[PDB]
Amino acid sequence: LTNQCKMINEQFEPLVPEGRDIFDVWGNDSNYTKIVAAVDMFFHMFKKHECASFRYGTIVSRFKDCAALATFGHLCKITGMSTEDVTTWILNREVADEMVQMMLPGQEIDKADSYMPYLIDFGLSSKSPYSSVKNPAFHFWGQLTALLLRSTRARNARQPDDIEYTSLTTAGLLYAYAVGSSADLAQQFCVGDNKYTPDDSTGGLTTNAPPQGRDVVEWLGWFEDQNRKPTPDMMQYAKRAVMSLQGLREKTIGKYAKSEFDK
Amino acid sequence: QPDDIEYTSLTTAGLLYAYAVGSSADLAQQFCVGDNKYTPDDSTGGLTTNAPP
Amino acid sequence: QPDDIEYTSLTTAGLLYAYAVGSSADLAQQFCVGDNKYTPDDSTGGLTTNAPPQGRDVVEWLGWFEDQNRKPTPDMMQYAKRAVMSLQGLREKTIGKYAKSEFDK
Amino acid sequence: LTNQCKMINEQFEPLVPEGRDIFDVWGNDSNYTKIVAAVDMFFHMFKKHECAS
Amino acid sequence: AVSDVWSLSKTSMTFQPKKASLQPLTISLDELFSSRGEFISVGGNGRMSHKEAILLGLRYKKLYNQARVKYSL
Amino acid sequence: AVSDVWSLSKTSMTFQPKKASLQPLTISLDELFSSRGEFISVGGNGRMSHKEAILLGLRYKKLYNQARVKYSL
Amino acid sequence: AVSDVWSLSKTSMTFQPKKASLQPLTISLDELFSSRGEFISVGGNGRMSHKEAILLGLRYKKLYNQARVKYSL
Amino acid sequence: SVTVKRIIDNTVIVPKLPANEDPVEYPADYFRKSKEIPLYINTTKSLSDLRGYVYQGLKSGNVSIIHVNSYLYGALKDIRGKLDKDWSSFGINIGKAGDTIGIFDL
Repeated sequence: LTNQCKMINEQFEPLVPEGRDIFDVWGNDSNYTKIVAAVDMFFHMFKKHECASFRYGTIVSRFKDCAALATFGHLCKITGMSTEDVTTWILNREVADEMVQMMLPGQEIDKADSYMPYLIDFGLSSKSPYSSVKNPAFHFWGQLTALLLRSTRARNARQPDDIEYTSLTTAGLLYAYAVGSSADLAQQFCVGDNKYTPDDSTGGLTTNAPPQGRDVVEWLGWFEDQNRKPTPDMMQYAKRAVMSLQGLREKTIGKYAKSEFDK
Repeated sequence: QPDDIEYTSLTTAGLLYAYAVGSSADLAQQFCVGDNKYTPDDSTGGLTTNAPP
Repeated sequence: QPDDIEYTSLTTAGLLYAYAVGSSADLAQQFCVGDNKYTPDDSTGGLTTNAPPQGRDVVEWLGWFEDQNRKPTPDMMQYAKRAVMSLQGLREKTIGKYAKSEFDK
Repeated sequence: LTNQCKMINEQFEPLVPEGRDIFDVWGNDSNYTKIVAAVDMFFHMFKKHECAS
Repeated sequence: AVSDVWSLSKTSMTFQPKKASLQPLTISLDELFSSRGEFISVGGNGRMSHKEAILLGLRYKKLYNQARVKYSL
Repeated sequence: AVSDVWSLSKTSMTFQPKKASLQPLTISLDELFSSRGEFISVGGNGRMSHKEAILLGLRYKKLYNQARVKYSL
Repeated sequence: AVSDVWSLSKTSMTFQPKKASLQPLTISLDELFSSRGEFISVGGNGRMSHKEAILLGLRYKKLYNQARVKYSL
Repeated sequence: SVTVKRIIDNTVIVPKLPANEDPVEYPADYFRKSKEIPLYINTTKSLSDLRGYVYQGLKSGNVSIIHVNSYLYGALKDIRGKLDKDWSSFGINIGKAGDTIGIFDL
């Protein structure tokens, strides 16, 4: 409405309330979901054109049905971990399969301007591989973890059907624990003096504590020492994270965590 | 809930298989750089044997 | 409260720097009438510490925090509570709601 | 009001509240904003000037 | 406690790590066990060799597997 | 009355300050630790000297890294 | 005990006042300790004299800098 | 870590994320191609005529932004304010020792 009328001034237009009728059904055309996809793809190249305002609506075509690829980026940014440390931190057969599926070479998913983002609307693909329903375990694991880590959007993410929740959940929890329990924290700036701490870690034997940083291997060994049943402190961290969460809607991984952990 | 069947018995069996799948996630390393875990001997042999299988 | 960041880290990081400041005030005499205080040279140890570093020096606190197994201490945890609790009527998605729902437990 | 009422007493003038209807796309006008800055930057220099108001 | 391989409840066991990146874990049978309420409770013989009885104690401090991909055991 | 290094738990070590507003850090092994069980329970041995053993006295109470950066260790 | 100053220490030093209307602070090593509830726990060497045993000993009822400016301690 | 592999099938993996940039723009950079700021405002619709359309149209839908743009230049247009020191920022010179200036002087 307002985004187009750069001081033309009208009023109310779409009379009768939506019943999917005079509204939603507009993009079944192979040739029109094509036009959205080409306008967007072009005006991505230079967004500083006079007529770049077009993308006020063509945006949603970019990575339409690619939420899994979207989830991945968010975990990274939430964990603060590298582009691959997260990959190493995957500890489920069925989530690593989906993860191979997403990252298969020769697909240009990591090139700036490409056909890739529009494959559904551009009619390149009928059933996308980086979808959140064809990677339905990576979605649940990535989201639960991100949430347990103070995520704002994870709360309202869809909980997939027919996946290995149990196995997917301790895995998420342990990850969350690791990245939660210990932080980065190194002096960044200084004037004359600074904290040296390179070879310094343990004198030894007090221990029992969780590992130092976030080495997937160290944690997996530690977890093996706790007889593989997650420990009080872990179970507390979660309860801690998910209580105080309010107004969760059903079928979200949010309502899931809160029911799984707050007791 | 089905009718005229053996409840005080399918539920035990079920709850057991439930406890089993529950108490034992797969959880094994899936990607690595150079090092990885392998969980060798002392994987069972140490007389901890009291907890579930 | 900004989206897509290192929450359980930026927070801890801040809890420290927050604890440091309000845990030790500059505190020092400013005007006199003949007499005043001082204690720069006069400070002793020999296992009498086990307490947070005096003043707001970065590298000293950092040491102290290395001592505390890099996890926040019950007291610096409690400090937070007292700070955040007693706030009333917060807007949604603000760092204030974040702070209260993080620390007020 | 209290300001847009220097000497002559004048009440509300627009009718429909903000709601992106009346003076919305003003701040989208790369000329109004560009004038707005001018006024402000100018008066920030002569903070004491008569019409700094 | 009165056992044959128990006397070494004060003796050093220096485990050399990776390189100079981390320091040795100066371990003994007294940081892993109290008296007889942990050692004479799970596979505790007197026939046990020094390293074959220490390695068991690596469970008490919950760092057997934690310290496996680390040191030369 | 046991080990060997435990005899010198009465005698002190002194580390020299890093700055001008500081006096030396004089520390003893009897003071840092609890009794004896604590000394071995945190990984003490008899095969040690003083400096290498008095730093393990520092750490368990949670003040190694502070000294490390305020005194000459 | 085999120390020259631990229990057998009951000598009050006449520390002159700073204000021109007061009476000297004359304290010992039991107003500042108990027995083994402070000497073993925090601070103190057996090699110290009469001043530095009461100087570092000056902390029990929580006063050292308060008596620093009001007396010539 | 430019090499990660599935520890069972031993095949390579190349973890990657979709592109994002939106790089910043510093105040100084603008003052390298243009040493002026383009203000497109003037309409020859006679000073006084505008004063009535920014009022009667200030109801709903009326009062075009071209009206308020042209009027607002109109009123503030005049030259005032003795410069009591100097003015220069970003290699641009506005005022000197003691000019006079106006809002419009940009």
